[PDB]
Amino acid sequence: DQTAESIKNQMTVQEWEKVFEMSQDKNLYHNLCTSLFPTIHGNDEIKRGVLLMLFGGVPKTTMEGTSLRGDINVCIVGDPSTSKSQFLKHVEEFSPRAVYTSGGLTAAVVKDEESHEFVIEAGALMLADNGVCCIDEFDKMDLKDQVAIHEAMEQQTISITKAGVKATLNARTSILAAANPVGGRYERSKSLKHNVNLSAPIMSRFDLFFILVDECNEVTDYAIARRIVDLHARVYSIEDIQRYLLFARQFQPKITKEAEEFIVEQYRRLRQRDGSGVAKSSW
Amino acid sequence: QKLFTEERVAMLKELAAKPDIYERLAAALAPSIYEHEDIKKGILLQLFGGTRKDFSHTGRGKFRAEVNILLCGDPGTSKSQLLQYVFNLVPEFDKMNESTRSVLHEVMEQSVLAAANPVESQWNPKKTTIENIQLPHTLLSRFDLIFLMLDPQDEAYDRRLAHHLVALYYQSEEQMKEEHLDMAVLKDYIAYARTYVNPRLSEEASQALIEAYVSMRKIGSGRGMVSAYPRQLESLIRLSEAHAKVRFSNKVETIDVEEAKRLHREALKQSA
Amino acid sequence: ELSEEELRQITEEDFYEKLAASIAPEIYGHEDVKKALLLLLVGGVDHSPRGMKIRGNINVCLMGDPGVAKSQLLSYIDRLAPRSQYTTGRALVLADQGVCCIDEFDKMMDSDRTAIHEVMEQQTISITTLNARCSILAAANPAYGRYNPKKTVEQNIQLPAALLSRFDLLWLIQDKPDRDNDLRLAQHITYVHQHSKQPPSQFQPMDMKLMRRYITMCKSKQPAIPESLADYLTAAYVEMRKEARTNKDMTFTSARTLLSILRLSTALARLRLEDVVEKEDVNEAMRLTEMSKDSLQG
Ligand SMILES: Nc1ncnc2c1ncn2[C@@H]1O[C@H](COP(=O)(O)OP(=O)(O)OP(=O)(O)O)[C@@H](O)[C@H]1O
Ligand SMILES: Nc1ncnc2c1ncn2[C@@H]1O[C@H](COP(=O)(O)OP(=O)(O)OP(=O)(O)O)[C@@H](O)[C@H]1O
Repeated sequence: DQTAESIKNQMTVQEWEKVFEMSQDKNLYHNLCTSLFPTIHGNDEIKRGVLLMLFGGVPKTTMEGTSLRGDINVCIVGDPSTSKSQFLKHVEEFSPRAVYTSGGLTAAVVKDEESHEFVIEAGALMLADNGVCCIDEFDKMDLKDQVAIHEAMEQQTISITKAGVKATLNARTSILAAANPVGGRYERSKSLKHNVNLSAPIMSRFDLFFILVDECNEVTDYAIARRIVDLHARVYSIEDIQRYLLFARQFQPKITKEAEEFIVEQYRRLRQRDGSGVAKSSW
Repeated sequence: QKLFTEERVAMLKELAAKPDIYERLAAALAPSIYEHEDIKKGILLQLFGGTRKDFSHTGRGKFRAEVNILLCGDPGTSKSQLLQYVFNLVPEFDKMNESTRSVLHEVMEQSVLAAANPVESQWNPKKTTIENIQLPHTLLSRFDLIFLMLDPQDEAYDRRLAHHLVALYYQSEEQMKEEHLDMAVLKDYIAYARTYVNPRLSEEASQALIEAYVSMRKIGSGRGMVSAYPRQLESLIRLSEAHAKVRFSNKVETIDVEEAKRLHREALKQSA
Repeated sequence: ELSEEELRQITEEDFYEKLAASIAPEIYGHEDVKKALLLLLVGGVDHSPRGMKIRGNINVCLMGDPGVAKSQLLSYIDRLAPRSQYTTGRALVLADQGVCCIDEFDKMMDSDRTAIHEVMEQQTISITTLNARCSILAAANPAYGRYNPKKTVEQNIQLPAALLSRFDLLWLIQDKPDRDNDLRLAQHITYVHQHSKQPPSQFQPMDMKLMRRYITMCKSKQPAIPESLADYLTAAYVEMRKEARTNKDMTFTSARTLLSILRLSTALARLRLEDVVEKEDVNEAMRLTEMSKDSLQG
């Protein structure tokens, strides 16, 4: 089933035709971005990042016994009432394996003393395995939850020891946590560390750290008001997007030599940019 | 749905036909209160309220149509009198705790007529309203209308207000009904407006609401001014719906939107 | 219960002042304070006009310099009351249908002061609600060692203004180094420690058991306010509010003031074994309120 052609055999002829059409679309990027989040206006970069998270990366394992990460995580920080929770809501709507929470999460080892068995009830992380775990109110988590989230991000496992029962449970998923800056106002003068109350390792493990600003643009305000009134008054359907996403995940691309050299050059340029003192970077 | 008699319906429509029906009904709720016309208009709109719309068709959460009103000011303006008149007619906000306000915010995450008092028991003109009441931005943003009731130190006004207070502590409801408008007629008007009047947004009213929101955002773009938020658009929609219900109109007019904006401006005391 | 002979013995006029003086005869002076304590013990009359619940419980707060026998009055009230619990600042449910004596009231916790606000406004504890129909008697001391008439009530005794305003009557007791008064007090204390009893007075002090019997008998009656007398209430309250707006420095004669006046008048008529509030009750309530007002002024 993991072979793409095997699922294509499971899929009907029309489904394969639609998949081929989606694969041959030149503007597939823009069409997917528009269809995935139709209601939200603007903020195309965040939509692109979320789409890339949904597609994901190719996992690898070293000969030394270690395992390489094949998932990416996105954290959204923005001013209040900037529709950041709407992103999580639409992601949960689209993804059947998404698990929405509001900051229990790991596991619950309840011993059935009748049978003397430690039956474990899966937490939010476990249920969201091999998918996306949307965690709103990321900055309101307790210290225990922060430790558990950092451990999940670092070792993609869940370790539990209740009533002298030590166990380790695998958990491989992407996190789309969202949180507000300290005080509700993003100070461009301060860096991300000062604006957001998060532990350093958790902040470091994240990628594609998107930041939202209200910007009070009058034209955008008119567009938003008109959109709200029209609500009071898609190139590809969700099923087609799901089929294409599964088909793409069944693929496994590999890096080429020219791409390798270009990656090295771009990394050199990025590190030179960061080392440059012309403008201080936020991280 | 009361079986409103045709004579009663005719009388209610004749009342609605009067151009002063908004002000007449605002005064009809305890006209013995010294002025406070805008506050009475807001309370009248709260009694009428907006139109209940179920937005499950759009997938989005259903929008609340109830209007939340906050009355702020020092004691001595007879707020308790008008509150009791409203309660009879229709059946500790100063001391709010931060844990309780957080619980209330969490509850609101899933019509309120509140009376506020200063922490110092006296209104400080040098201090802003938010500082004087000691309330958060999140909670204050969930009140559609916030009326600033100042207590002037005038001997004539204070004498009138005290006399009215002791009258309320002494006069029976029979004399109040005999002297003022009959309360049954006002109750029938309110029931008729809340039952049969279901105004709908027109294109002109829609454009007026959108332009009003744009103007509010422009006001918020200025330095030191409160930035407009999307909940303000919904508040304006609810106020326009209530005002349209006042005139028994089944369509929301631009006049309703302008009146809602004027009432919101007078409540917030933007000019000062 | 009681007998008709006791009814004749206590039915003589001015027995109000007699029972007032019979409370804690050892303490020298503080007659108006004793009258207020008697009113608190008897309490007002509950009413439900058109379903509007109107509680009759009376709350009295004693404030002023330390060592002026506050604890003596608190303990005597606690003992004489049929049901009461004595407690410090750092319970209320057990005090239901009784008197709750709270000494060192200024050293409480504002978290519990919110619940005290709830009880003083609702007589219930909402966690399921438990009845808390307890009249509260409180004693407080200044936080600077002495009371300063220059400073306000809140400054001298650090406590929220609203909670101070809730109390029906607020008493300020100041200790003054007057030679003659000190000499009389010294003679009184020496006599008490010598003869093991209070000095002789004009009226024989009442016994505790008879006092309890008569308090219960007065509690039996439930007088009501006639509307004819209410016109004089209008004149009195409008004059009081005019005086309040004359100088706004003190606490305003808000609606709570009028409600407390009504409760005090009803309680006074209750003690007189009458079913109708009269002019004398309003006069006495006004006298007590003005005495408390003058005590506050310094
Ligand atoms: N382009 C847009 N930007 C922002 N909001 C938009 C946009 N288009 C529509 N909206 C609407 O504006 C509102 C944004 O506020 P919303 O309640 O979604 O904020 P939020 O992210 O949940 O805030 P918070 O978590 O900080 O309380 C929503 O009703 C959303 O549908
Ligand atoms: N009329 C009176 N005036 C002043 N003192 C009196 C009087 N009668 C008795 N005393 C004496 O005053 C003292 C009362 O002390 P007590 O412990 O009651 O003070 P308190 O003011 O309640 O205390 P605090 O407020 O500091 O907690 C006793 O020594 C008592 O003999």
